[PDB]
Amino acid sequence: PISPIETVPVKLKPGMDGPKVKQWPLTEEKIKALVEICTEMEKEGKISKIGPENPYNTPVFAIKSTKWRKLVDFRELNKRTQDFWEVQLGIPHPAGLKKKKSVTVLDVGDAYFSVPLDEDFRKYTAFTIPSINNETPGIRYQYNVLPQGWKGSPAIFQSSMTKILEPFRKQNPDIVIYQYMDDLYVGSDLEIGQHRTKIEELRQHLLRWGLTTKEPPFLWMGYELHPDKWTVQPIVLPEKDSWTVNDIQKLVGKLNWASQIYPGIKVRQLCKLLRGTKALTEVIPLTEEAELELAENREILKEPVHGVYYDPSKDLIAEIQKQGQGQWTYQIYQEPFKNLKTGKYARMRGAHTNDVKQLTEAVQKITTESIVIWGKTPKFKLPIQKETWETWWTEYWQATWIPEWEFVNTPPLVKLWYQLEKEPIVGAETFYVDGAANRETKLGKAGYVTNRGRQKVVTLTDTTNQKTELQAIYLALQDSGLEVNIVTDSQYALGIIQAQPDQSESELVNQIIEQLIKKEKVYLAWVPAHKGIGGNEQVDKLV
Amino acid sequence: ETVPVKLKPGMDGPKVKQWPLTEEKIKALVEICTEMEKEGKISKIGPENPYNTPVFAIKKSTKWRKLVDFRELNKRTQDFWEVQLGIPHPAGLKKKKSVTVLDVGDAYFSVPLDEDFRKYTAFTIPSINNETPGIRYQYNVLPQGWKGSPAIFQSSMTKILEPFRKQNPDIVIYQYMDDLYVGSDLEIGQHRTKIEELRQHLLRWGLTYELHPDKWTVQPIVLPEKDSWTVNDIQKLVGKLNWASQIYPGIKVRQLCKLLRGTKALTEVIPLTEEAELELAENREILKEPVHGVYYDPSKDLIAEIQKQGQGQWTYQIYQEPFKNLKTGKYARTNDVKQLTEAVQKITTESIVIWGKTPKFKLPIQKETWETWWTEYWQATWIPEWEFVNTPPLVKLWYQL
Ligand SMILES: Cc1cc(/C=C/C#N)cc(C)c1N1CCC(=O)Nc2cnc(Nc3ccc(C#N)cc3)nc21
Repeated sequence: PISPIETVPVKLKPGMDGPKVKQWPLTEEKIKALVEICTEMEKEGKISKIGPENPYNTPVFAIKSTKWRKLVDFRELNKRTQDFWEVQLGIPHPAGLKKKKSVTVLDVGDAYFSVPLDEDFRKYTAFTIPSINNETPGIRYQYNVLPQGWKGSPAIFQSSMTKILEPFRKQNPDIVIYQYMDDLYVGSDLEIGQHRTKIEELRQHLLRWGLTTKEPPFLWMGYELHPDKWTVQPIVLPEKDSWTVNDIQKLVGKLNWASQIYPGIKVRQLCKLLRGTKALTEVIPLTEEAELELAENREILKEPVHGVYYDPSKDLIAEIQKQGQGQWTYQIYQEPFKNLKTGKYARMRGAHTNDVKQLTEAVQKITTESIVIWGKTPKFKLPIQKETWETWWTEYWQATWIPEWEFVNTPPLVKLWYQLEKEPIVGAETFYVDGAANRETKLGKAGYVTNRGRQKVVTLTDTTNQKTELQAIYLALQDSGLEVNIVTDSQYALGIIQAQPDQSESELVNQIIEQLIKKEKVYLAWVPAHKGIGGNEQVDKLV
Repeated sequence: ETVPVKLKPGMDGPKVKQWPLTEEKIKALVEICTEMEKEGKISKIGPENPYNTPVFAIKKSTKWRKLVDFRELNKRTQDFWEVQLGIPHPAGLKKKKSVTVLDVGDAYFSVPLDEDFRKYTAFTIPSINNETPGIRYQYNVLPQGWKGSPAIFQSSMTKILEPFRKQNPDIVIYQYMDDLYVGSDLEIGQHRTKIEELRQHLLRWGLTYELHPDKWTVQPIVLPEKDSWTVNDIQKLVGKLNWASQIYPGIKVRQLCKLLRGTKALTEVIPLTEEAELELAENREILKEPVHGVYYDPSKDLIAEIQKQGQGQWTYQIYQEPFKNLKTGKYARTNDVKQLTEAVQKITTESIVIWGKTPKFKLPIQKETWETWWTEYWQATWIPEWEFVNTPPLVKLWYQL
C-alpha cells in the first residue's frame, strides 16, 4: 500500500535545478532484472512511466545469492535537495526507560515505499532503464513514493509515522511506542491478555493507513533490553598474544561502551599505547600498567551486571569516586545500590588542574547527562569535605555552583594539597626570581637574588620565556627553607601557581608542585618588569 | 498586511540545536505552546523546515514564561532591524532621574509575520531521554525576542504613544526589543502616576521595575590609604598604578619605585618620601575622574568583562577597545551563578539605557556550568551574546575595592 496521508512539500535548494546525470549503459542481464523489478513496482504504484518531456535523469544500477536489487544512485539529486529537520536529536538511553510489564516489537515492511512523495517533486526522481547496447530510447519511470537513498526519505518517513501514530497515542497515553527507522516497539503496563488486545487495535489502526505488519531479550542499539532490566550486549575481550593498534582501538571501544553499566572500568593505560602515529596493522607490546588494567577489566566483566530502569517518583543519587591519574568513575542509582547507569570521566580541561576543579567538572558532566536522560539533576555524593570545597570556590576566581550534595567518605578524598599564604611571611627569605630567553638562540637564564644576599643564575637550552620563568621559581623553591617569599614578574607563572595545581602535563610544573607541598609557607607576589622595582631590576641584570 | 522580512544576502536561517531542558520546563512549554497554537500564534511544522532556534522557560511572578533565544536569527536579519528600520536611541534617557521598564512583548502577537519568513522562526520543544520526537513549531505572528519585531511594530507604537508624548513632552520613552523604557525627571510619586496613565494608553491596544540612572556613578580604581607601607604594599601599589597607566593618561610611578631600591625583605616597613605622598595624591585625582579621550563608537560592539571578587561582590567594565573603559562598576550580593546571572542582567539594562546596545559578555565561568544553570535565574526577555574566559588573575585585584 501507499499511505493516504498528505504529502510533505519538497523543494530543491534555491538557484538549483534537478539532476540530469547520463545513464551508463548496462549488460543485458542487468537491464532485464531492472525491467522485472520496475514492473512489479509499477503495478503496486511505487513508480510510474513518463513521457520524454521530463528532462531529469538519475542513473540506475543493479547487483545481486541469486536475486537482483535495484540501486538508484541519488548523489546528484541529494546534492540539490533542500535540507531537512534532522531525524533524531539523540537515542533514548536505557537508564531513562521506565519498567514495562509487556513488550512486543513490530516491524513495518515496505517502509519507504508505503509513503507518498510530493507530487510536485516526483519529476526529479526520474530514472531511465537503458536499451541493449543503448540503441533505442530506454523506459523512463519516476517515483511516487519515498525512494530509498534520497536524503528526504528518513525525515519524511519518520514524520509520516508520527502523524499516523498520534491519534492512537492520545487515545492510549499509557502505551509507549518507539519510532526508529522502520521499527515500531510497543510497551505497556497491561496484562499480557489485555495488552495483546491493544496491539491489535494498533495494527488495525496501522493498516487503515496502509502500513502492514517479540522475546524478552531485545538486542537493540548495542544494549540488551529485558522488561525489568537492561545491560550492554555481551562484551567479549579477545585473548590475544599480539595486539595490533586496530585490536586495541576496538578494545578501548568495547570497554568505553561497557563502562555504561560496569562500574570502575579503566582504560587510561590502554589509551596511552595508542599515542603515536603507528599503522593499524602494527603490534604494540602491552606495557606493565596496561596489562594490569586489562586484568582489572577482565575481572570486572567476569559476572554479568545489569542496570535497572527509572522510577520517576524517586530522587536520583549520583556518587563519584576518584580512581587516580585524573580518572573519575560514577554511579547513578535510586535505591542503593541498584544502578540505573554508570560511567567514567577522565578528560583534561586545561594544561594544569586540581582534583577540586576536576571533580567539579565531572559533576557538571553528570548533571547535563542527567537532564538529558531523566530531566532532573541528581543529588550528589562526593568524596570531598564540605569545607575543602567552600575554601576552594570562594577564593577561586571563576564562578561555580554544584547542586545539592553530601560528603561521602570513599577514599581517595579530594584535598587541596597546599595553600599559598595571603600575606608575606616575616622572617622568611625573599627571593626575587626572574627568567628570560633570547628568542633566536633559544637559550635562557633562570636566576634569583635574595634579600639575604644570595644569588644564582643557571642557564637553560631549548627553552622559552615561559619555561625559564617557571625554572626561576623552581630554583627559588629548591634553595629555600620551609618558609619563603617569592617575587616574580611572570603573570604566566603566577596564574598557573595561584590556581593551586595538583597535576600538570609540564613535569617542570609538577616539580614545582612537589616543592610547594613540602613547604610550610610560601608567599607568591608579582611586580611589573622593567619598572625598576628594586630586586626585580637586579635579577633582571643577572639575566 | 505583512512587512516582507529578508535575511542578509547569501545567509541561511538559524540551525541552532536545542539545549536539554528539565521535566518541569518541558511541561511548562507544552502548556504554553498548545495555548499559543489554539490562539493561532504558532503552527506545527514538518520535516521540510530545517531551521531551529532554541527555547527555554523562565519565571521572570509565579507563572512560567516562554523565552526564545533568537540571538542567531537576530544576527542574520541585522540589516533589516538596524539600518532599514532602526529605532533611534535617545541620549536623554540616561540623564532622567527615574526610568521604568515595561514589558510590551504581548503587542507583537497582534501583527502577522511575513508568510515567507515564518520558517526561520522554527523551534523545538524536546523530549526527556529523546523518547518522543520533538514538538516543532513556527511563528505566525511577530515573535517576542526577535529584533525584527520592534522594527516592524514601531509605526504602530508611535501611534499608540503619540497622545501621551504630546501631553508629557519632558518624558522620554525608548523601545528596546520587548521593553519600553520610560524616563522622567518627576518626583517618584509623580513618576509612578505617569507610568500608570501610560499603562492605560497601552491597555487600549492589548498591552497589559524602577531604575535611577542619575545615581549610576563610576567605580574608580582605589588606591589604599595607609599609615605604614611595606615594600610588599608599595610593590602591589606600583603594579596597580603601572597597569592603571595603560588606561588613565598621566599616571606616574617612578617616584614610588625608588622607595624600593635594593632587594628588600617584603615585610620591612619602608618610610614614605614626601614626593611619593605627593604622587599618590596626584594619582588619586586622576583615577576618580572619567577617562579622557574615550568615546562611544555606534559602529563597534560593546564588550563587558566581569571579575568575581569573592564575598558576593563583582566588578565589571564596559569597553569597545580594551582599556578604553566607557563604564566601570561593581555589583554586590549565596550562589555564584545566581549572582553572575543577576550581574549580567544589571549591566545589560544599564547598557540599553546608555547606548541602545547590549554588550557581548566575557563570563568567568565554565560554559557547561553557565548553560546548565543560567535559565534558573534569568528573568529578562532578551539574551546578550557571551563568551567564556579565564579572568587574568592580576586584573581581578586591579579592580578590587
Ligand atoms: C518500548 C521501547 C522500546 C525500545 C526498544 C526496543 C527494542 N529492541 C526503545 C524505547 C525507547 C522504547 N520506549 C518507547 C518510547 C517512550 O516514549 N517511552 C518508553 C518508556 N519506557 C520504555 N521501557 C522499556 C522497558 C523494557 C523494554 C524491554 N524489553 C523496552 C522498553 N521504553 C520506551
